[PDB]
Amino acid sequence: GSQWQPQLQQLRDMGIQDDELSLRALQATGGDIQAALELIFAGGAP
Repeated sequence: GSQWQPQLQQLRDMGIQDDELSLRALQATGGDIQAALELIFAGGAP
């Protein structure tokens, strides 16, 4: 995941406006969306 923007777009596809949120969940995961929704779900880390 480079810049995580394709990943942003992965959520921007679903209608997620929380880019500020997502980018951080992305940084936390390393560049995964499916894992990001879990980081987001927990709100910090598993």
